[PDB]
Amino acid sequence: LRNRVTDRYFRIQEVLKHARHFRGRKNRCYRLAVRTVIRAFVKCTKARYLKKKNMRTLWINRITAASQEHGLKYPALIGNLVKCQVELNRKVLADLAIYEPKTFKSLAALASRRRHEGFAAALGDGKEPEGIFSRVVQYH
Amino acid sequence: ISRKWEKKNKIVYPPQLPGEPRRPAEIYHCRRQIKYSKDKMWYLAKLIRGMSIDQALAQLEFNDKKGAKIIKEVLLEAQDMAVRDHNVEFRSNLYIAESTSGRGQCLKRIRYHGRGRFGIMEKVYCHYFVKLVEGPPPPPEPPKTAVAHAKEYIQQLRSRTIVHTL
Amino acid sequence: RPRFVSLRAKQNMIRRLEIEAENHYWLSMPYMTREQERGHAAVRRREAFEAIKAAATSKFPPHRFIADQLDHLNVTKKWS
Amino acid sequence: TARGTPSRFLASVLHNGLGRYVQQLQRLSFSVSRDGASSRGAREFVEREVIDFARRNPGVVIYVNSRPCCVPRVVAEYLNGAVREESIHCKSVEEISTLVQKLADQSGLDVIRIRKPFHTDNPSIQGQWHPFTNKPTTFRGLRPREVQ
Amino acid sequence: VKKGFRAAFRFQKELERQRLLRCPPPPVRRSEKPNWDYHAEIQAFGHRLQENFSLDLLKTAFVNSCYIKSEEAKRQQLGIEKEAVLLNLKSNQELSEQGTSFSQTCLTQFLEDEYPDMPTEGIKNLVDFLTGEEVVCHVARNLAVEQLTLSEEFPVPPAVLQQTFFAVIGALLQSSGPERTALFIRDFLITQMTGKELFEMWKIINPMGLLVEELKKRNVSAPESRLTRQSGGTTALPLYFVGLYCDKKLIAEGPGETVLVAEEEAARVALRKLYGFTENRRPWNY
Amino acid sequence: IGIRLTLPPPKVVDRWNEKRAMFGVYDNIGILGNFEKHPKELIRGPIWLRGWKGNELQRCIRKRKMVGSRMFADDLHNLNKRIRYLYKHFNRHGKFR
Amino acid sequence: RQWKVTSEDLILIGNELDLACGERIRLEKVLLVGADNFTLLGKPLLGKDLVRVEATVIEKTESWPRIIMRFRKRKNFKKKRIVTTPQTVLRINSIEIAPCL
RNA sequence: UCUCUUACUUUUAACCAGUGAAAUUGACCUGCCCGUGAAGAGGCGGGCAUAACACAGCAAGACGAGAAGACCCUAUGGAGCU
RNA sequence: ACUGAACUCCUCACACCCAAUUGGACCAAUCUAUCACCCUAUAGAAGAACUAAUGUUAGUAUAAGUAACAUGAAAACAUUCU
RNA sequence: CCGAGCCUGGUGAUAGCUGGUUGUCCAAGAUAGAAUCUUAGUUCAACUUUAAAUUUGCCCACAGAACCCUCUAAAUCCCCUU
RNA sequence: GAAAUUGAAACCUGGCGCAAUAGAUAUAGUACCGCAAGGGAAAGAUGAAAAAACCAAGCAUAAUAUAGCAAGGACUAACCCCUAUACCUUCUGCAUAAUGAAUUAACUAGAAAUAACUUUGCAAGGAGAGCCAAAGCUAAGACCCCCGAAACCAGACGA
Ligand SMILES: [Mg+2]
Ligand SMILES: [Mg+2]
Ligand SMILES: [Mg+2]
Ligand SMILES: [Mg+2]
Ligand SMILES: [Mg+2]
Ligand SMILES: [Mg+2]
Ligand SMILES: [Mg+2]
Ligand SMILES: [Mg+2]
Ligand SMILES: [Mg+2]
Ligand SMILES: [Mg+2]
Ligand SMILES: [Mg+2]
Ligand SMILES: [Mg+2]
Ligand SMILES: [Mg+2]
Ligand SMILES: [Mg+2]
Ligand SMILES: [Mg+2]
Ligand SMILES: [Mg+2]
Ligand SMILES: [Mg+2]
Ligand SMILES: [Mg+2]
Ligand SMILES: [Mg+2]
Ligand SMILES: [Mg+2]
Ligand SMILES: [Mg+2]
Ligand SMILES: [Mg+2]
Ligand SMILES: [Mg+2]
Ligand SMILES: [Mg+2]
Ligand SMILES: [Mg+2]
Ligand SMILES: [Mg+2]
Ligand SMILES: [Mg+2]
Ligand SMILES: [Mg+2]
Ligand SMILES: [Mg+2]
Ligand SMILES: [Mg+2]
Ligand SMILES: [Mg+2]
Ligand SMILES: [Mg+2]
Repeated sequence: LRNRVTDRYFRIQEVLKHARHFRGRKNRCYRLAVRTVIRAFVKCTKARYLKKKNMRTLWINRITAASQEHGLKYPALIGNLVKCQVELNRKVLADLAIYEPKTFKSLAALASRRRHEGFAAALGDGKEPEGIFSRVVQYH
Repeated sequence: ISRKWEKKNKIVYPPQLPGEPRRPAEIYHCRRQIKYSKDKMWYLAKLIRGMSIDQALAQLEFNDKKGAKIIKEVLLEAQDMAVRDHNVEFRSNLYIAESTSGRGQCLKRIRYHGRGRFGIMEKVYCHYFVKLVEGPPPPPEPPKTAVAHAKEYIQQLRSRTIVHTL
Repeated sequence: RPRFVSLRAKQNMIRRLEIEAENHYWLSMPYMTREQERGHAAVRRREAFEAIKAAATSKFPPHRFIADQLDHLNVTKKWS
Repeated sequence: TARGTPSRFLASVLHNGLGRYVQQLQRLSFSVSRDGASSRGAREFVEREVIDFARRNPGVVIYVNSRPCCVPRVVAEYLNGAVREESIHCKSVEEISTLVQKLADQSGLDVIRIRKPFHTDNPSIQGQWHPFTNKPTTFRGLRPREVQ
Repeated sequence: VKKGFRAAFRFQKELERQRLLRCPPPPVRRSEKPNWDYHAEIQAFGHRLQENFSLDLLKTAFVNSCYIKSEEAKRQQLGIEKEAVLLNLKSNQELSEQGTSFSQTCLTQFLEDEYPDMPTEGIKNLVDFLTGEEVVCHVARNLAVEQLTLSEEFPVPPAVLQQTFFAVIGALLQSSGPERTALFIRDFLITQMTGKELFEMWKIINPMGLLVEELKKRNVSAPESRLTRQSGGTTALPLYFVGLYCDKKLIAEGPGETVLVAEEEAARVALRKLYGFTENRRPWNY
Repeated sequence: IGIRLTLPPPKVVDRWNEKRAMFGVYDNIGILGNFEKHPKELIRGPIWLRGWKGNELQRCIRKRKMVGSRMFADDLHNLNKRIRYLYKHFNRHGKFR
Repeated sequence: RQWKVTSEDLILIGNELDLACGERIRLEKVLLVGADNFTLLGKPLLGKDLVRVEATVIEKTESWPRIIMRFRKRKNFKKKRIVTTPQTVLRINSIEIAPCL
């Protein structure tokens, strides 16, 4: 046996270290461990997409809850805030709902106010003055 | 083979200071190459795990298993050497701390089957290991009360945080 | 399993149809005729191909430097 | 993976940049061989770059050992008491200078998963939400379907 | 048996690590461990904190009385006491005393300026907290004071390390003057206050008593406790909010699992508002 | 576990023994010695391999030709079979044809 | 990313900022500034004169190693990559408001 | 034999003590209904169900296990016979 | 109106998601030359890397403490009885 | 273990058939056919890969590409400009 | 698959051989198996003197608690929540069908040419006789697996 692997222990250990926390023979038997570890790593890579997605649905759920406290629906809040030219993302709005409820009520008030301005503009077809909060800051 | 259990009685601790609680005496003893299954031996080892020396000897005396008398012999030897060599005050003032069976070196034989075919029979051997500690047997862990459960549950509720937020 | 057309699907289709209808309109009015168009970009188009040809023709092995060969002696550079 | 690894929250050592910023790196030990190809880059580093680094970072004590070794190493110690051992084996001067600067920039906190990309001790100014926020009070504090 | 060296060597290293993990060695001071030069270290200590120190004074700050006693005893035992007669190293008493005094005065000054409404007792307790063994040792550990300190025993006992830290304050006082040392206190000791509730720092008993005394001091009516909000009264998990009213005006509202706990909480809320240790108080200016 | 629990005894190599010190001497016997001798003449080994190189099959044919008659019976039989097998392999088997 | 920040708050930025440690910077682009009793929110940004937020670089680190793994069954398709992302930690020093309304 | 099966004894059995195999086994933290997958699902979807552990029965499922088949086809694969 | 991807934008980075096949950049360990001297460097070599062949040898599991196996009775252990 | 015993040798028989074919990373990369005791295979072409040389490639506009059968469409070929 | 023809240099005690599944089958053609010819193993490890630590699988320490390819995202928190149809190989294409795997350790599978390409040397010549040459010639580097039949023949051994 002119050449034979002397470092096989370490090669096994590289895979096995990731398998320690598994249950059953997967944690210790290399043949089984390697297969589960490949799956673990693949899942880990694909989970990044889901993490981002799940955070956003969580934020929307929380925003919905907080809006509903003020009698406003989720689409109403987000839509009207955008129309007020305020650009607050869903993460921050959810944070505000939890931690700054007075600020959130203010934002809910603003959204509601803008919503009524929209309805008044829609009802008042033709030549009518623009809503006070409806008017938009122009950038050039 | 390894024979570490024997070497455990060879440990010498430095002399204790006057302002120190008295160290309980520990005795390590084993029987090697018992012609008996380790799996069968396990039940008897488990039986006497928390017991005092006298309780254990009583239970073993009235047990019908082969391994019972072997453990009784080992326990008696351990009790004797505890008083003689390890400076235990009273032979009664001992309890089983550790009681274990391990595999022994085994022999392969042939078992003839009812054709040309056969099977490989294995002559089982086991080791019995015991550790005795000087002192009364420690009281068994009391069953969890309703108040303990209640407290634990409140603790769980109080521990919880707003997750995935600022 | 039978599949059915929702209101959303109809709305999505009409949205795309509206875009392509406008596309038709903007393709309706060309700035130049075909005769006026002829050979206007010819000079630029030519020069662009000569650029491609030049790149193709310029393929040759890189220069080999004496410094590169001698710098391998530094593998045994040591302190005194 | 995260489930296979320890985690921590984002933290500083002693509120580092609150009052004044204090460089966390304290000591830096280099093991270099006089002869040996592994430490070639390391030698060149010690020749040109280490003096200037020492001048730039007076708070850090630099030790250079210069002993026989197959692999040259840098050992970084931090104020919190963390020790990091980094191999500079068969590295160019540029690579070593990069690594050393990284060690200077780093704190002593473990490079593990950080649970939240933000940390605050005062998250709320207006008061954290509870069920009774956004709920109106009633006269005499009467529960629903209460006579008195 | 496989020919080769590298694999065997690597495995020896693994077993070494396993042995170390299984049986950790007793803590050893950094001075004893290699790559140590005391002079370089103390200079670096000075430079790290962006401050000019007298080298001699800072050296004196680190040396302790217990160390001097141990060194003397060791010299007596070795038998070279007469042979190696040397001038005794200056003790730690003077610098520590000066440092502790200045620290206390400046902490009181800072706390009084920032929080005028606070009583004397409260400011005293907050200064005590900031000068306590806990926080001072924590700061001392993370500023490498423990590494540089000369002590009889390792690890350094909290009392000794606290003393050493105040010695450093004293050395800086003598070197850079009061105003620089004040900035140092602000940058290290004051910052420990951050993210902490008042009563976490200042332990109180019977907050309702404190509140009634404080309100009678300001010549207002004694507070009236009322149930503002209530949920799940009969359950094992009730929530109660109680409010304190002075002449039918809300001063504080406090939540609790029981009414009594809620009362205590409301009282603590009231005291926080009176003394100006609200969560939403103006942050410290640095 | 197939790893040794002790370090192997350390290898001492005398880099300046006579064999290593005088290695390569007379390699230029021809060009510096009026071409009286070829460097190939300095090669010490089997009769059939002196200053010649070839693949396994070529080597076997050469061995059979040159020292075949002096070979042991069992060794000769093995060489015959080896040639026979290598013939079939090199002529009839492979990727490129 | 939008960061809800306060005084003495730490934030982790997933890039190198090309700033030396200890360097104080002003964060421009403030959307909303809130107190206990009032909030000012811009369209979409508040003016420079109105609000000033200051932070300092305290730490520049690599992230913990992130595994990228690709596997397709029965195709002999398996790839492994290890990535570490540069990171910066900012301490939000102060938020200040000037009377400009 | 059956209508139409019953009673008893022995063996086996089950329990206690001693000795102690074999086929088999990707890993299993190994449920039900309907659907999907040209049939066919413990594991996929929609519902439902669900503290956890022995011991004794059972043979509906795990295209249950071991060889040995029978059928059809193929090989410029064999062999016996004419 | 809103939700909704790895599409697109955003901060930073970029060789870093096809079967057979083909091209390229690295490289574990071993031996040799010369280094190096707590385990390495530049080269030259080669029995040079195994989650799979009802693979070979060895160890130990599962089924399983299962299937199965064994000593007529009393007694002074002289003996007698069935 | 006899439609032709067993052992050894020839023998590493032969097998267009079945099974297997061991570090890391990146890149390019898919379905016209012909012949064949041939359709389980091979050879040539087509497609694919690499390196090299040189100029056009693709997209295309006017013009242009059949009568007979009594009918016949979407289209296709060719093709400057772009 | 030739031959005529040409022409051959001579220093043994060495190894970029193996190191107990390797290298001989070999501790031995023994034990064992077969009537016979014939087939044919396995394994040992103290120290100068015996007149002297940790690591495979399997287990034990230490059984188990709704839920499901056994994980991943996570989380204050093991589980609860959300996401996720084992691996290899084969069939024109498909896997979820079929094939193979109890597990561990060790062993176990790409061998060479013409012609081209790359890098040197010399250059109308190259090559240490032969051979090639209308820029070639010389040298080097770089491409061609493993296991499995039923059979056929020769010589023995068997009523
Ligand atoms: Mg028989
Ligand atoms: Mg039964
Ligand atoms: Mg039994
Ligand atoms: Mg078996
Ligand atoms: Mg079904
Ligand atoms: Mg289902
Ligand atoms: Mg059962
Ligand atoms: Mg199944
Ligand atoms: Mg035939
Ligand atoms: Mg034939
Ligand atoms: Mg989205
Ligand atoms: Mg992305
Ligand atoms: Mg994209
Ligand atoms: Mg990219
Ligand atoms: Mg090999
Ligand atoms: Mg293996
Ligand atoms: Mg195998
Ligand atoms: Mg059973
Ligand atoms: Mg039975
Ligand atoms: Mg074959
Ligand atoms: Mg590609
Ligand atoms: Mg033909
Ligand atoms: Mg055919
Ligand atoms: Mg075929
Ligand atoms: Mg054209
Ligand atoms: Mg052998
Ligand atoms: Mg052998
Ligand atoms: Mg183990
Ligand atoms: Mg689930
Ligand atoms: Mg199988
Ligand atoms: Mg006869
Ligand atoms: Mg006869």
